[PDB]
Amino acid sequence: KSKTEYYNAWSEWERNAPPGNGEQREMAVSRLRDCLDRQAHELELNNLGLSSLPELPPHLESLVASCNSLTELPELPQSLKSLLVDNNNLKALSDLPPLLEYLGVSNNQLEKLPELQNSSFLKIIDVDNNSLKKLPDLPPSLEFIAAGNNQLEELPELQNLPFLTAIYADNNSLKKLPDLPLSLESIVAGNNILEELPELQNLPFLTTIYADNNLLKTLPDLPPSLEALNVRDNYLTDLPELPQSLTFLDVSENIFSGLSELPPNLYYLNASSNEIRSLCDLPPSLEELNVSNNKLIELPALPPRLERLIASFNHLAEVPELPQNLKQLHVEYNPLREFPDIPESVEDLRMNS
Amino acid sequence: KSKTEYYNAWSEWERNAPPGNGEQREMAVSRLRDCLDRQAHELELNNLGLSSLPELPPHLESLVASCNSLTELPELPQSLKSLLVDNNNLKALSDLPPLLEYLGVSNNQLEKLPELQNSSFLKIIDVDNNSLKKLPDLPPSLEFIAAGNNQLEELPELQNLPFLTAIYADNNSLKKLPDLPLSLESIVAGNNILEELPELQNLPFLTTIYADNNLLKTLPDLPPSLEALNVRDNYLTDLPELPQSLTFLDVSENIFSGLSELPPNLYYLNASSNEIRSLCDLPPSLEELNVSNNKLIELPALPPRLERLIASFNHLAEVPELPQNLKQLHVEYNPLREFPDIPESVEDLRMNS
Amino acid sequence: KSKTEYYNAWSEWERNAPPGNGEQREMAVSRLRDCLDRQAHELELNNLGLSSLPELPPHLESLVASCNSLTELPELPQSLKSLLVDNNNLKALSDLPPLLEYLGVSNNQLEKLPELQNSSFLKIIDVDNNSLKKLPDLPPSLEFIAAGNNQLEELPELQNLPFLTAIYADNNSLKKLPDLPLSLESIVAGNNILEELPELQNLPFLTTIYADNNLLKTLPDLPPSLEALNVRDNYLTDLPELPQSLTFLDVSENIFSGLSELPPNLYYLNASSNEIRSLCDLPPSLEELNVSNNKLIELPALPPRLERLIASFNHLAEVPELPQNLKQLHVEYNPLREFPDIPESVEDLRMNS
Amino acid sequence: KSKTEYYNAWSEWERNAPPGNGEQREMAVSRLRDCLDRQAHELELNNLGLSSLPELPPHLESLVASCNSLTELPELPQSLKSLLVDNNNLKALSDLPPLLEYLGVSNNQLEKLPELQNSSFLKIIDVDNNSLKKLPDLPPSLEFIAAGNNQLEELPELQNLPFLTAIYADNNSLKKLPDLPLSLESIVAGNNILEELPELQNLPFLTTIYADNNLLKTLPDLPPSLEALNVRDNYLTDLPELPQSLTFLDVSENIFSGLSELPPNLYYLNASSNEIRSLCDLPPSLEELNVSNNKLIELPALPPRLERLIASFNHLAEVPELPQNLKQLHVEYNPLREFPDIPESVEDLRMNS
Ligand SMILES: [Ca+2]
Ligand SMILES: [Ca+2]
Ligand SMILES: [Ca+2]
Ligand SMILES: [Ca+2]
Ligand SMILES: [Ca+2]
Ligand SMILES: [Ca+2]
Ligand SMILES: [Ca+2]
Ligand SMILES: [Ca+2]
Ligand SMILES: [Ca+2]
Ligand SMILES: [Ca+2]
Ligand SMILES: [Ca+2]
Ligand SMILES: [Ca+2]
Ligand SMILES: [Ca+2]
Ligand SMILES: [Ca+2]
Ligand SMILES: [Ca+2]
Ligand SMILES: [Ca+2]
Ligand SMILES: [Ca+2]
Ligand SMILES: [Ca+2]
Ligand SMILES: [Ca+2]
Ligand SMILES: [Ca+2]
Repeated sequence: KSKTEYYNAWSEWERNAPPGNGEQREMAVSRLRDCLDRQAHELELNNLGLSSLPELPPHLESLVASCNSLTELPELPQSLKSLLVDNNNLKALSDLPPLLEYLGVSNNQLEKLPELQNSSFLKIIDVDNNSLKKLPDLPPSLEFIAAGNNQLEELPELQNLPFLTAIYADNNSLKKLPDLPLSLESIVAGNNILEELPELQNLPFLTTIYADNNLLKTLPDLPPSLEALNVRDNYLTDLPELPQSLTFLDVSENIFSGLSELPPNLYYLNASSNEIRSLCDLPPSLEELNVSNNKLIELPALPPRLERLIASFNHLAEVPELPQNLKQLHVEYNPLREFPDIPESVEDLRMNS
Repeated sequence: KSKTEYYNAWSEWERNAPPGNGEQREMAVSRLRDCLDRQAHELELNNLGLSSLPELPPHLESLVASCNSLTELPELPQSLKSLLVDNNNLKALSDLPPLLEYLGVSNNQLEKLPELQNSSFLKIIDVDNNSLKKLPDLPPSLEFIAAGNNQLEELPELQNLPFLTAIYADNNSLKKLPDLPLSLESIVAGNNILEELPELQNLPFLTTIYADNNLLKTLPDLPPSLEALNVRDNYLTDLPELPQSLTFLDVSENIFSGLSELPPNLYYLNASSNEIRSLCDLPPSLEELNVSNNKLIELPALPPRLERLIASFNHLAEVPELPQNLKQLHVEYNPLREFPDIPESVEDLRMNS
Repeated sequence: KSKTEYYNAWSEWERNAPPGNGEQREMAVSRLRDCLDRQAHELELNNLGLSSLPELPPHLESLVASCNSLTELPELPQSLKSLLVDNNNLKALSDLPPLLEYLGVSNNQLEKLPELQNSSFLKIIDVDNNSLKKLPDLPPSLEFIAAGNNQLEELPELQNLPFLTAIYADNNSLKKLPDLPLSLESIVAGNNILEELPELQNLPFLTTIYADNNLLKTLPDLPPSLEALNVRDNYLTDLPELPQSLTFLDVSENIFSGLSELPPNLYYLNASSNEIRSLCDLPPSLEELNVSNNKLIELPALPPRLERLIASFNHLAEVPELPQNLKQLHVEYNPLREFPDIPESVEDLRMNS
Repeated sequence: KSKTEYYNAWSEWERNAPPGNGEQREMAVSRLRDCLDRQAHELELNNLGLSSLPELPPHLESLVASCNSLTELPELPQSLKSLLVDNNNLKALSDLPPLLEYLGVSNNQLEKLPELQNSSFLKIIDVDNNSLKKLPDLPPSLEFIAAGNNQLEELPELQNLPFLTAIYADNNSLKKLPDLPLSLESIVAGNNILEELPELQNLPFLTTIYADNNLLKTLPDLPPSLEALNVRDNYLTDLPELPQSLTFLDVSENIFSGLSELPPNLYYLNASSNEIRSLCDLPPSLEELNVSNNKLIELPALPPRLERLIASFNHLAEVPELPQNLKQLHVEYNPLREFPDIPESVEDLRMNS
């Protein structure tokens, strides 16, 4: 097609803008034209309220039409490497362009996804916030898949994905997670109905695990290099040995009656809303301690690195001597006989006896 | 009717309890019987999930059937002095029992009220939270009427009610309030669309005025003995001379660029969310000062009686020396160069630089 | 003393009002005089910012000096039956007037209480919010004692108090509660460090138990006529058989993986923040169901009496058909495939997918 | 220096790690060594709790030592182009390295900054959240300066900064802003004490203006291509003609009695907490309308593009027909005679009558 044909196709599309629907087709056409004229790789029509897209520039490699009202996508060029149409009303996707590297279709109404396993270059799949009941098998090229906030009852096999480093499958109805790929560096699967996590100890690169809001009673042996573990709101009474690489630990809303050990390099500990009666010594690396809403009548010595202390809703008669770099002290609702001396560093303070 | 007839009428009513509707007719019948047997003045069937009431004990003087699913009321005895059926699904009321002194029908679906002006003993009318578009003229005996949260566009004439001491007509669509009765001690008419308040200065007994959330640009001369004035969220830039009897003042969410004067006996001042750049000296009587969300770069000397200081969301570099009985200090979000010394009395503290 | 001596003593006291401390001694003197002149039983000097009280009218039976800055109390008349000086700075109390029936000294700085067991008429002791480390033994006349928010590590023996019907000892450091008196109708001891509750099954009149925020792992057999049980935030996985008299149940923040049974007349159930995976059928009497923040993928049929449904933060794909009298629906943060039909009765709605 | 000297200097520094202070000098040394060995341009020692840094690798171009407890910085290489030491305890900075392009020292305790005007390559200055009372004159190379949350009473001259495109000077005590540079694309100066904004109409590139929380009574003629205007919490009753480029408008907490006009391409309008009695027609481009807490008894037709409608705390009897792509409906606290039909698109709903 000649530019004129595109221009006219686009102007026609523009004229067809549903009156009053605030569709910014003029801007879109302008983007389309510029894209066509510049022979630009990417076309960005974000937040233009487009209820549809006209034919796309012929050699578009990247279609960014996020935040529109697209219920359908125009045919995608075989040159398309990146499709970012998150926040649209897409209920379906045509088979992916052979060169698709990035599939950004989060916040849509996708009921199902087209086959993905044959997408030799599909590295990122973001189908987060859709109505996916199932995910097609994933392409070996998959490095990242966000399929959170869907209605997935199962995830396709993942262990054989050589490059899958990040999985977001939170807010689904996963009862189990498939065995994880050795390459996995991160898995966010909170708010599912995971009875248990798959084996994790053999995941040397898994550094982030979010399995909060699940039905976990125990955690498997953790990834040896786990750095962030969020299992907030589960039924954990204990934690397996914690990788010393763990710097972020959220075991809030579990049923810990205490924390016997904390990783030596933990920066963040959120153990709020457990039944923590006592905290083991805190690692000097600890910067944020949230043990809010527990049954602590006493906090252990606060690490001098502690910047955020949230120990509100506990039975503290006293807050230990505050570290001099403490930025935040939320010890609200504690039978504090007196407020602790507040370091000048404290910027955020909340205390209530 | 004999007790047996009542018992049986009641047992029949009990048996007619919609299955599964959790109606506690058995308890109700038990109450009914006890009432009948004891010849008790009052029958209390609160929160029994009753979708209806059977015939009431013959000489019931007080019917308390609050929190049920009554869509209709059984015929009320001519001996009824008190009708408390708040929180029901009453869409209408039969003409009131001649001796009705208390009409408690708040939280119902009353579309209209039966004539009230001829209720020689109607002292309290609580039709709050209903679907009243209008209130019938009020009985001279009216001492209290709560008709708030209705769809009243007007209130009936009130100035001629010799004993009306309290009017709750907040949350209605009143554009104006009728002239108020000399007897009025309190008027709560916030959340209406009052363009102005009626003359108030000639209301020697009016001690409480709630005209918050209206369309007030100014307040009339206030009741000389006004004690509580809540005109929160209006378009006030100024206040008329404040009665020295004023102990409670809420002028929050108005457009005060400052407060030049405060009643000498003010206990509570909520001037939050105005554009207060400066506060006049605070009366030593002040116990609670809420000037949160203003444009104060400085607070005046805090009265030693001050117990609650909410000056958060201001431009305070410093919080003045805190009074020794200060219980609450919320100065969160102020460019505080430093937190003020916190009196040991402070139980509730919130500071954020 | 002659009135003049009192007047002058009072005027002298008035003149001694610390300048600027907002003490309303003039009003106090006015109250004092009126009390003296009227020979009134009660003297009410509430919220007058009084840092002290002058000699009290000679035959005062009731001293109400709540909300002042009293650090000391003037000698109390032997005729004093009621002492209400809550919200003051009292650190100590002289031995109680022999006729003291009501000891209202909540919100003070009482470090200790004078002997109470010999107060033949002491019926109500409110020493809530003080700095009591211990409570003196209680008088057999004690019907009500609120000693909550203190530093009590133990409560005096209570089982022998024939008329003790209400105990508020929440917010203390009670590890155990003494055996409860047969007369006990209510015990509020939340926010203590109760490892367990004392035997309760032999308390036929105990209808209210608040043992929230403690260290309860189990509850003893409950008072047979228990009506309200709040054991919010404890370590409960199970509940003993629930008295059918139970209408209020708060087992939120415990470790329930489910609720197998609910009292047949339960009006209120707060089981939020547990690990509830399933709810047993709800009693048709249920008006408020709060199972917010659980692991419910499904709610049981909602009782038609249900007025408040808080099932937010769960894994609900669907909210069951809403009862027609539902006033509140908070099902925010649930993977709801769709919002349920909202009954016209719903006044308070919050949904978030 | 030889690597060994650096290694040893670093190991010595490491050994000097204050015991128990959680300083991760080992990791730092590891980073230092790797940096030295790799001859890397950048050294990243973020969040290592370092109370000090040892001598830096000799040809470091970028020092990233954010989130540490640095109170002092080691001598910076003349090769340093980027200094990112935000979130430290730096009270002073030595004269900047001649090649400094990025000065990231936000969240420190800088009382003053070294001369900056002679930093020929200083493009980004981030001294946000410090204790700067004044900013040295800025270098002509300055493209971005964030000096927000300081104690600036004045900003240095800016109009002559040819490349200054972004100024963050919010949360200071600026009474006035210097004339703005033609190059300015964004100015965030909310929470100052700006009596007025400088002339803006001659700023063709100024697309973002945040002057919220100031003392603005009026806005100057706006930058012709202004896209985002946040003047939340000011004393605005009117707005100058709004650039049609305006897509983001926050005039919340001002004193608008209404909005007569809205930019045709406005996506976001936050006019909450004004005294808006009526809204002009909404541009079809409007995606978010927040007129919460106003005095609206009626909302205008909702643009079909509207995704977020926050009209809570108003006097709405009815919510206009909701657009089919509405994602959020917060109309809580409105005397709604009935809830509007909720489009299936609504994911976030809050209604309260
Ligand atoms: Ca045009
Ligand atoms: Ca969704
Ligand atoms: Ca270990
Ligand atoms: Ca707990
Ligand atoms: Ca708790
Ligand atoms: Ca029975
Ligand atoms: Ca209502
Ligand atoms: Ca005056
Ligand atoms: Ca303001
Ligand atoms: Ca503000
Ligand atoms: Ca006087
Ligand atoms: Ca206390
Ligand atoms: Ca049972
Ligand atoms: Ca849970
Ligand atoms: Ca949860
Ligand atoms: Ca090591
Ligand atoms: Ca700061
Ligand atoms: Ca115009
Ligand atoms: Ca307003
Ligand atoms: Ca309002």
